[PDB]
Amino acid sequence: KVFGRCELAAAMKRHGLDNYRGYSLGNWVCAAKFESNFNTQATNRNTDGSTDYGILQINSRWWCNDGRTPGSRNLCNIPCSALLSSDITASVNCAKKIVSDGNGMNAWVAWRNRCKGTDVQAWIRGCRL
Ligand SMILES: [Cl-]
Ligand SMILES: [Cl-]
Ligand SMILES: [Cl-]
Ligand SMILES: [Yb+3]
Ligand SMILES: [Yb+3]
Ligand SMILES: [Yb+3]
Repeated sequence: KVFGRCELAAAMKRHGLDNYRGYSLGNWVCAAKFESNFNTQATNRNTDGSTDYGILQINSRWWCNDGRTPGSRNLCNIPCSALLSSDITASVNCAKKIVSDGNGMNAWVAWRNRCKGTDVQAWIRGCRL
């Protein structure tokens, strides 16, 4: 599923990401934009041989199981394919764990490089919430 900007903001809010670990909704929407372009089906191979899955590009080395990533820990206890669903519950649940790991949203390098410190409120501008 390719979400609209405000549609995803609404879905993230409904699943409790708004201000989760202190990160406003716009931070999460901005992260999703640059990680997946709001596309739940996004997958991208990493240089270490792991793969990133879903709207928040969650990796198969630490977080989900894809069956092809040596060293897999599957800390979210989910198949990586569940992170591709039109329902974002699995991605959200796992992102809550990731952002709690100690470095906050810096765990998403695209967030650090492209969202951190910017006017992230712009991402939810005009949305009914
Ligand atoms: Cl957009
Ligand atoms: Cl915001
Ligand atoms: Cl933090
Ligand atoms: Yb990546
Ligand atoms: Yb860690
Ligand atoms: Yb409201």
